[PDB]
Amino acid sequence: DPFTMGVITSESEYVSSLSAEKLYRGIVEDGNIIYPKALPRFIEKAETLEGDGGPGTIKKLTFVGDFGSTKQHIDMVDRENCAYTYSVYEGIALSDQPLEKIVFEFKLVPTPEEGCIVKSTTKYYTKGDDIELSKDYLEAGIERFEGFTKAVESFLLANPDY
Amino acid sequence: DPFTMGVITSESEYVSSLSAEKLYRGIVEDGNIIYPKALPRFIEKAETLEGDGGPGTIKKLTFVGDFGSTKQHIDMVDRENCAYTYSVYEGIALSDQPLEKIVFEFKLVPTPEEGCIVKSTTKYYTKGDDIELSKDYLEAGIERFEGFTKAVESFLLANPDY
Ligand SMILES: c1ccc(CNc2ncnc3[nH]cnc23)cc1
Ligand SMILES: c1ccc(CNc2ncnc3[nH]cnc23)cc1
Ligand code: NA
Ligand code: NA
Repeated sequence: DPFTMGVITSESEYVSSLSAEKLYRGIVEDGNIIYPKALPRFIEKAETLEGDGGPGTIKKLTFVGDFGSTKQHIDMVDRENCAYTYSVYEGIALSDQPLEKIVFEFKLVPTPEEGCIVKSTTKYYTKGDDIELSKDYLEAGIERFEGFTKAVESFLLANPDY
Repeated sequence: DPFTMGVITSESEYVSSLSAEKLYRGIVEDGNIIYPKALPRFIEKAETLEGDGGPGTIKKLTFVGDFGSTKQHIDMVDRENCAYTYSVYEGIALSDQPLEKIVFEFKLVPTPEEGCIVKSTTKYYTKGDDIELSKDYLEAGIERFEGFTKAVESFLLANPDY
């Protein structure tokens, strides 16, 4: 009768033209104003429910439309190294596979040629005794996460006055 | 002390290469298999909860990710004229403006040159005594609706074996 758990990691990278510090400040420090400006058709509202922005903080995205809302629980905030981690605990099941949580993580690494390399990771933690997860689902999470980051980067470039 | 209600309509059109009857059959008759194939990163599951497919039927979309699920209540089904209408009643509020319902409507009109003209309409019905709705929200609904139709059309063209 063993105890079983899966951790499934997806990693994706891309090179941003925006500097690491600006991209970091935008998402992590000004998320509450920038998320709805950069994704005005998808994110209706980004707000803080508990805490000051550091580890332990609970933030909340409300989506435009009949897509609900979701809470982010903030795990690591590292300004010096432009690194951010949070967890979502609710509404994360697939129609077949329950999840204990999803963890989202980025590190922005400054490059000379450009702004920075954006390193994004998603980790799905599985509830239960077996595992079934499809390419499309695994890729959807990483693709959405990286998309939020991309939209915030386009916004800040088109609007340096932030 | 009057009774006040707003009906806000958005209409959008585009020309499909796929014939009206194929596009209609795909969404309305085979939605349960085609929605998750055409939008495999967004729609996890499309299923019928009540009824046989005609007016009165309650269908349900489950979204990929922490985006919830939503029910469609089917109002008009017109195979002859390729016309379909349904309503969503739940989770439709904006952060400022409550809605009584959202109605979605398409008519596909066959053209000689191509497949058909896809006419899409969204109607937002407002709960309350005043009205505040922004360009971005109004456009998001119509854009999503028309997007579902576009994804189903690309799929059926790339896969005529359906
Ligand atoms: C699978 C898993 C996740 C997603 C998209 N959710 C998501 N992505 C990124 N950041 C978030 N904060 C709250 N929810 C999210 C899509 C598919
Ligand atoms: C505002 C209103 C609606 C949307 C997207 N919902 C939506 N669009 C189309 N068909 C549906 N069936 C169930 N929900 C929907 C986005 C913004
Ligand atoms: Na909403
Ligand atoms: Na889901």
